[PDB]
Amino acid sequence: ETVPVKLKPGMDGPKVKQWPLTEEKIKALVEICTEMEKEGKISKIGPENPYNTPVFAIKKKDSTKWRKLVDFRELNKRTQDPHPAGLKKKKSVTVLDVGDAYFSVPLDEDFRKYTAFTIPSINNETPGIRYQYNVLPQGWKGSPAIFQSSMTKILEPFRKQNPDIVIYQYMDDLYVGSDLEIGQHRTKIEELRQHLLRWGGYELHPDKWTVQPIVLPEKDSWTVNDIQKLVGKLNWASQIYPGIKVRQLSKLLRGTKALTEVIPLTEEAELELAENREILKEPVHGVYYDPSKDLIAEIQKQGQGQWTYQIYQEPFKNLKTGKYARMRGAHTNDVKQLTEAVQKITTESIVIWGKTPKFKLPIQKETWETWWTEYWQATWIPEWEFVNTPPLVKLWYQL
Amino acid sequence: PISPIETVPVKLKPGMDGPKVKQWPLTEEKIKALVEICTEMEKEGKISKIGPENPYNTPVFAIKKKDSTKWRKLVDFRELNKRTQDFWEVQLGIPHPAGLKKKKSVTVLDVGDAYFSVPLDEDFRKYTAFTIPSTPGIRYQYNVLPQGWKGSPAIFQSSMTKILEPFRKQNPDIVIYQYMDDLYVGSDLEIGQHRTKIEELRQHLLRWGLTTPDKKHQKEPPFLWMGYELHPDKWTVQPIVLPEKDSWTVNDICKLVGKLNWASQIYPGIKVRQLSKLLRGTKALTEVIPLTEEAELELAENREILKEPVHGVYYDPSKDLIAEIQKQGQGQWTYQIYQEPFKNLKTGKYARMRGAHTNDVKQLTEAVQKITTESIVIWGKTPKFKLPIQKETWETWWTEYWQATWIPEWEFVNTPPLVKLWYQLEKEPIVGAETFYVDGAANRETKLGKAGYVTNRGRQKVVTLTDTTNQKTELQAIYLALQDSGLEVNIVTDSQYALGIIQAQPDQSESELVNQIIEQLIKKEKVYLAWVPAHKGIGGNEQVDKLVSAGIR
DNA sequence: GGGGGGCGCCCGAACAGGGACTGT
DNA sequence: GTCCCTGTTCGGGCGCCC
Ligand SMILES: Nc1nc(=O)n([C@H]2CS[C@@H](COP(=O)(O)OP(=O)(O)OP(=O)(O)O)O2)cc1F
Ligand SMILES: [Mg+2]
Repeated sequence: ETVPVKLKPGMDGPKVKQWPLTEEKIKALVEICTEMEKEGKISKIGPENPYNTPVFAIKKKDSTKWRKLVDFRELNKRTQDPHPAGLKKKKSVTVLDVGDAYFSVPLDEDFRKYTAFTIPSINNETPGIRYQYNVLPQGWKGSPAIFQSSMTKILEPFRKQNPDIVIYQYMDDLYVGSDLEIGQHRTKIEELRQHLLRWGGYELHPDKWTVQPIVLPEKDSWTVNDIQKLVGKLNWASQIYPGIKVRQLSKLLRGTKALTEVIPLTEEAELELAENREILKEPVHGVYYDPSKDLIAEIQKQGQGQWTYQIYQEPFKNLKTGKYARMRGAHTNDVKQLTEAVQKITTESIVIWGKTPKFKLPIQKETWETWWTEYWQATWIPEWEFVNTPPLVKLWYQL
Repeated sequence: PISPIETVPVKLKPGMDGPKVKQWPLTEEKIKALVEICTEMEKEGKISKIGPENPYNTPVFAIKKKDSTKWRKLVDFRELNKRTQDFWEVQLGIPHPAGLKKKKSVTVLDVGDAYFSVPLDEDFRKYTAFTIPSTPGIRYQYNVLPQGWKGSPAIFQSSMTKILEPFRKQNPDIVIYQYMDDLYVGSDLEIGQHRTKIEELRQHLLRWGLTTPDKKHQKEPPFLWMGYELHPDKWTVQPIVLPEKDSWTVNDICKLVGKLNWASQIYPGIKVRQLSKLLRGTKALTEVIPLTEEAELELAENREILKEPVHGVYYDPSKDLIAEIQKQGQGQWTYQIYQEPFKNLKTGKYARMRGAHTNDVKQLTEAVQKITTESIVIWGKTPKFKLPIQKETWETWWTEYWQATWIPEWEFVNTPPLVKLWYQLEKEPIVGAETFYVDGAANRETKLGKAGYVTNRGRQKVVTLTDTTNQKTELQAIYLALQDSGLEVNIVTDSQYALGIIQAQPDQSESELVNQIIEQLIKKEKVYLAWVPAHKGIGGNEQVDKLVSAGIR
């Protein structure tokens, strides 16, 4: 017997167009779907069902296994609606994909129509083939909820026996944290997997996640341009740290001078720059995580495989500010790096606050949509929007 | 006959009801066209006589077909369409001959009276009431799908897909391009065995009530299909006849751009920038527009292009997909996709202007993006690129654009005009270049403004402006400093606005003023553009703020 | 002459969202 | 707050197909 589920009041189902898929991805999707159809998990539907949700497929890691992924973001936003603080403090955390579990539960009949999706054909040889879910679909926020009761019964034994192991669930995902040596840990996880095989993304280390402080140049000679760049950067930071002062440094820029004129630092300005250096290394004050608000993630391309990001719910109230380094090579692919960055950040967010951020991506909309699923490896998908970042803010966070 | 396929359940939008609309009057020729059709359909159970228990009605008409010998019964269901539920359309695109692979044997079949072979939901039939005017007039309803109803295409396309599924699973290696009721059927059998599989498909369709008249059963090349002629090793588009007026309205312009667009899929070098500019502002279709000298000339070039003979080839998957792009000027690009040189699969153009201000490297990146997505639709994979841009050019652009940008695997092609960056901001301030502090102020009420600079060598200039804006004066000031500066100049601005535009290295703009600025940036040897926070007492931003502020703010 | 769905192309009308501005 | 500027979406023409 199914749990009755309804959309948020005054909200209709998703009507998102399927995007074009590669031949590889389509062959995989058709293979997976005909099998799911054999098992009753999905049913063919017609076009009288007005709803649609995009679908694609990822080939995880090195394998020859595709995993179907349904972009359920729209539906999740329209479905009716504590977190382990210790999970971020374990030396190892593994991420298990417990998606298959959901297929064991039937899905409320009157909700099924909202889980419609369509498989495209190469060169439009045929009209799209539409399907519908009969079990709990992976990717849906309703799935982990409804399966919660049953999920607790599964782990309960394993938890009792391993009270120093923290097990956390988010959507299709199981986070398992330990302070075990990396050997007993992997043996523990394989234990827990044996424990799950019975009842029908590695490896994280939240203990070495890094905060990226704002920092000020160090120099022997300062030019007018240097000081100007400094004063503007401190002006901005003083919105994040009210303690920042600019008066003495700005005094040196009195008059109207050549950008490359060297300007000797007075004693005052010398000190007020030292103070500022320390005011920058403090907790930002009055930053309370509010679960009822979305996490905003903001990313800047710093170049040379360097990407910076900040997570806040309100401007200048950063919950975390971080960096993401990558290969300074020839075969650099910005879009790939950027989607690896959003995945790292989403991951940190799930692990820290149990929530997904909304991303402000420093990429063209069209560029992003053309390529991001070639590099995706997560079972979830964060919200995002696109933004031509002021090249000013790029300079503020640089290292 | 009528398919024993199950109906698709439809319904009106909530709280709504069927159409009540007077039959408007018809030609005699059309009334007899209709009557002949309706007496036949009625005989076949495809329509039913109704009585006064049916309040509804919706006007019917007819048009000659491409056969010019047969009529097509149509129904202006625009009102019922409004009150009918939404469908999800299953037709995701248009198949393209360039995506076909060489097949040993080919057949093309058209289903006869397609829609009228598919049952309509019983519960819904009453809203399809119409009336043939004529002896008095007769009132019918539809038992099958009607032409002019918005649910009919998707329901047909979905039904056709159910019907072919079993034949497809049984015959995985017969390829069947299914567009409406049109079937391209290809195989690698000898023509003997092929013809036998065709018969099995035809029987299969006939068991589900879909006939395939020998009249529309093409057995020999060249096949007519989707607007093409498919020869065994090459394909062609059926002749494109351009209009030839001497006056041109918005409507026959729109008509000419369209035929040109259509043409560009296999005719290289088609251009329509100058022609589509005409369409700007113009309030109605009937409105006449005079061909600009440039549009005039463009239309000529296209006309010469269309005169040549051309063709495409089919896809060989054991080989690579290559896309070659060519710069065409005006934000216009052309591409040819191929596998073996000088044998195009297809061609295309890209001209979309997006952005107030842009440059050629951006536009090239948009072209690559569109082409990639189109290759994925047609061939299901990305092509390898040949682009007229040096690896060093792209590299520079990429390591200095603050955005993530990327092009798939490509290789450079010396065929001009090469794409380039037309100037480059310095990353460090310039020694021995004069320093300009620029600024602008505008009064929001009077719309009066001042723009101006102050330099470290003691020069100052203020220009007064009318009917202007803050952003505009900030841009005016930068322009002014470019005008009165040497080949090398340092400019300090407090405008994020202005800094964001120039820093992205535009070479084209909608803006007259930005274009003038760009002209200057190209003439310079070195420019370095720095930013400072406004109204923070930072000289000599301070100095120039006082100048342009006076009498404005 | 009057209808439908698909994709394409162009355009301009609504919006959304962020920066700059006012102030006896 | 307001005004300016830019970007998105979406609806409306035309092209092509059935
Ligand atoms: N202009 C059209 N409007 C349509 O709704 N259609 C639809 C309704 S009939 C279907 C198939 O087109 P077609 O020309 O084969 O019409 P059929 O009813 O199958 O006529 P034939 O017996 O094949 O001559 O597509 C076609 C058009 F050309
Ligand atoms: Mg037909």
